[PDB]
Amino acid sequence: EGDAAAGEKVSKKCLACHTFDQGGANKVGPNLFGVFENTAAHKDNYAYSESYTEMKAKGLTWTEANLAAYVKNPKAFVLEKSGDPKAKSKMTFKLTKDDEIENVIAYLKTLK
Ligand code: HEC
Repeated sequence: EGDAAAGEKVSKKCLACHTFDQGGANKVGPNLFGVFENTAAHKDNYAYSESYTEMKAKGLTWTEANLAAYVKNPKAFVLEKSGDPKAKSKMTFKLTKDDEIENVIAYLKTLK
């Protein structure tokens, strides 16, 4: 699903916090090149909330279905999938429109 050319437009919503180029800086959140199909807590130089280290332990990977649930409500996601009731997420920003979600994902699949 998903027009990755509409997804690149949508992604402009993420750019205050994230960069998308390979080797790019960790501005507020981690750089997201390579995120697709990679583990949770994928960037070794970023200090993630413990909750993302615990999805990583459980072997969660960023599939199209897990990105879709996550970007809709990051905080509910990391509670659910970590199984840690005191789970925190520094993200918080949500996408609420389904077309937007599917399009953003289609563009994250182009970045490795
Ligand atoms: C716009 C639609 C986006 C998208 C596609 C992503 N975010 Fe963020 N994000 C932020 C923070 C501070 C983090 C780390 C959270 C913490 O450790 O508690 C993240 C993390 C991500 C991920 C997970 C990457 C991983 O390696 O597990 C993903 C897939 C992701 N984001 C996608 C901060 C921000 C924002 C700051 C206000 C904004 C806006 C976004 N993120 C927007 C998006």
